[PDB]
Amino acid sequence: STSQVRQNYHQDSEAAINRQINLELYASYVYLSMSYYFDRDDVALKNFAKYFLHQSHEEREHAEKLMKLQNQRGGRIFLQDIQKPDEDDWESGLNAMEAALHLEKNVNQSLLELHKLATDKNDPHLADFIETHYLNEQVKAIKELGDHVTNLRKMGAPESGLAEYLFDKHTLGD
Amino acid sequence: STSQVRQNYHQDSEAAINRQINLELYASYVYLSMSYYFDRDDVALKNFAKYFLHQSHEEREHAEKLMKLQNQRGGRIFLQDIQKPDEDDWESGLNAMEAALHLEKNVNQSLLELHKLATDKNDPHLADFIETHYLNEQVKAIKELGDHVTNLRKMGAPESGLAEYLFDKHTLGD
Amino acid sequence: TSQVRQNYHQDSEAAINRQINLELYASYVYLSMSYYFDRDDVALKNFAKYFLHQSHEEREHAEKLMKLQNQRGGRIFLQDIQKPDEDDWESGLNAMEAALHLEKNVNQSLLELHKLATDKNDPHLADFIETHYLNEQVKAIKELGDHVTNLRKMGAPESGLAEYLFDKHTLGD
Amino acid sequence: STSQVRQNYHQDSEAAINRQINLELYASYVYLSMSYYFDRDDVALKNFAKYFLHQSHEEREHAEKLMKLQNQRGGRIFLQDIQKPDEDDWESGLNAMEAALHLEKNVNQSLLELHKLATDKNDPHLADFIETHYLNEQVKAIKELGDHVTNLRKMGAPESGLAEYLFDKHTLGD
Amino acid sequence: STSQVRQNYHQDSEAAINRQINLELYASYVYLSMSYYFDRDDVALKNFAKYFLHQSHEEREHAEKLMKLQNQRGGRIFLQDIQKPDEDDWESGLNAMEAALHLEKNVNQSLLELHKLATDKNDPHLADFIETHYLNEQVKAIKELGDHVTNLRKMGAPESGLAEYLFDKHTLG
Ligand SMILES: [Fe+3]
Ligand SMILES: [Fe+3]
Ligand SMILES: [Fe+3]
Ligand SMILES: [Fe+3]
Ligand SMILES: [Fe+3]
Ligand code: NA
Ligand code: NA
Ligand code: NA
Ligand code: NA
Repeated sequence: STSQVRQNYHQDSEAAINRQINLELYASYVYLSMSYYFDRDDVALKNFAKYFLHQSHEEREHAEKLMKLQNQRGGRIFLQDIQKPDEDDWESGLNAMEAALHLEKNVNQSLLELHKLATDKNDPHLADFIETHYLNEQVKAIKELGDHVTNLRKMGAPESGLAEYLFDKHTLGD
Repeated sequence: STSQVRQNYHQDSEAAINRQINLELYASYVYLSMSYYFDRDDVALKNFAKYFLHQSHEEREHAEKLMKLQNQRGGRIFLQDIQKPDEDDWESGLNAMEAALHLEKNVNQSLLELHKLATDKNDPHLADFIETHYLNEQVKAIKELGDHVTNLRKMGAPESGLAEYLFDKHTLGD
Repeated sequence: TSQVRQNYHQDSEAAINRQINLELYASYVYLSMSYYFDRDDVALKNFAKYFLHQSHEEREHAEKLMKLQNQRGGRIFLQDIQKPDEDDWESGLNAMEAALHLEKNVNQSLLELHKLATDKNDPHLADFIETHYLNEQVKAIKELGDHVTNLRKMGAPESGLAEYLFDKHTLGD
Repeated sequence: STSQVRQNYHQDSEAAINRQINLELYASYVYLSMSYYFDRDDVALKNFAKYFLHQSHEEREHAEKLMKLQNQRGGRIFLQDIQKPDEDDWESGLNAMEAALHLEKNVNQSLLELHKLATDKNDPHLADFIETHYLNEQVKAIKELGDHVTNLRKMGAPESGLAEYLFDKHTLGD
Repeated sequence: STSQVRQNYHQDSEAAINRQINLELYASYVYLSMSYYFDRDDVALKNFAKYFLHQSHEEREHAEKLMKLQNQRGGRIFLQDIQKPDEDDWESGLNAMEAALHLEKNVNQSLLELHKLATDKNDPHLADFIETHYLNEQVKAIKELGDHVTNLRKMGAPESGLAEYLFDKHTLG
């Protein structure tokens, strides 16, 4: 019993996709936790909460789109525990943005290794899938998060509660 | 005389594109044959017929797009005979779907060999051309045909004409 | 034998199958003409579109014959689609003259298909050929004739300016 | 100090991107110069002038998009002098089209070298950026310019002053 | 030689127009470089970048209009190298606005000298061309840029990182 659709689909890549699914679900969990941190009455930054809730839902499509690809190529989904975030309390708008930047770089590095695995096993379809749906999305998220961390720092965060409040209204509100 | 637009276009690639053109026209000929088999009064599954006529028309678009690529890069089109399909009677809805799956996996492997030729000849444009217009189209066609074969087999085909008739109306007649 | 067959001779069935192959050939010839004019060293965009259109219309002519075959209880048997005689079509004028020759040979095979149909007292098959092919062939042969007349009177194929202007004013709407 | 966004971005690619920005700006300068040559009262080909002014704006966009990519990846833009075109007088429509074809083929090989650099430094994002936004746009420009010299030559240019006039209105004026 | 349209167009004016074309292209290059400096992830002032990107596109059009003027009067365009900006790093929003103020005032001084060259050479058409399309455009640019440095300085830039951020949103936004 091997899948009728399987073709040029190496098993290391199949396993790498299964790990990537867990990573994207994890990322979505991190964002879910950040968003409702900023919903706390003693944090109370509504657009920070909306911004991170949006990222969390985005990561959930990233996970589902990878699950879709596995079935398309004949792989078999095997899910694992979605490890809890490293933090329940994110201290500040700035820290959350700095933490988010770190998370997206780790997902990016696992995606770049997935692409190297695909090219090494000469699977051009999986590589093009990775280029089209993830690599440029990661570069845009990292840059945007970089832009955000720069601005919060120059406004005087995190020491300046006035800085985070104004960033919340003028950049994250739209 | 070498073409005034030719650049970084190996002659092996040129021959390969011409080989792919014939394969795509062959594929479309195979589908045209399937389409009108199900138009026979003793088969009479009109949605199977419409399904395969569409795939036949899409394959010709694939062939024409390869001819467009050949001229774009400065190569020269050379057409060959379009051998007839290996069957005149396609057995059943299920069997036709299985043949289509087998035909599409062969076309995918011919495209995957074309991709290895382009990268070995350091032709990033031809590789990107194959990735965006053919590789994922083949992965989606192979998966869909696989879906169709699973459902037909689980419904009791080709044993029970009631299965193929119902599949013809509820899946292909949407 | 088919449950629907009545008055459909076995020669008619075989002739319909041969006509199907001829129409697919015709469609292949036009496909090859079309992308010749797409070459960067020919670059006649409307000559390419005109011949691509005829190739699609020939594609459909064959399918109507395949539908007719199933309709009358005959059985489709396909054959190889032999390659065109040429890979390079030389000129707009020459391609048009080649097309003129091709449509007249298909017309001659349709005229013989009609003579077989009347001889075998198959009035439906005769009407099928008259309604969908005979006048369509007479219209194509005349139009192709008009095109070779004009290209010659404009000075083709010697005058490269002739083929450019014809491509723009006649084939460009 | 290294950028907070930089990841998998070699210093060789960064330097190559800065040169490509200069090349794209150069090309736009060549086209800007061609455009106003045909605005001269003693040449007076309004659609040649409009056509080449369009290409100049296109190339200027090619440069701006490369600058966007540089900042996205954490590189730093370094601009250089924009050398003059090698001509002030472009002689004829045919000659301008021939010069343009040569210019676009030189940009294509410069972009193709960027692609091999990106793959050698295992930068799949940079490889995909070049494939989607530049390689096929260069292949399309080369083919169109080739079409333009074939027709202009076949009509009798540049000897035939009538040829360039008719080409100017029937091809470039549509 | 000499142009069939040329009339009352001195060669100093012709040569001065050629220099002005190069100056406008320079200005457009300077603005292009400022704009993408504020696109850096360690600056990230999205509206500062758009403000300067707009200025670069306008200067480009200013250059194109002068090239059009050159042809209208029968002069001949001769292009020159577009020297690179004097800085790669523009320090701050305030600093970039102060440089732009400086850049626009020197280009204004180049246009004012072109105007006296036109009046001295009794070219009423070229004088009116400059007054109509450039002189008041420069007077408005100088006034706007002065306004921006005043507000940025009065808000406390560049020390106040919060000032440039708020200016980026409420004045340039
Ligand atoms: Fe993600
Ligand atoms: Fe295909
Ligand atoms: Fe016909
Ligand atoms: Fe370009
Ligand atoms: Fe100006
Ligand atoms: Na790729
Ligand atoms: Na009749
Ligand atoms: Na009739
Ligand atoms: Na005409």
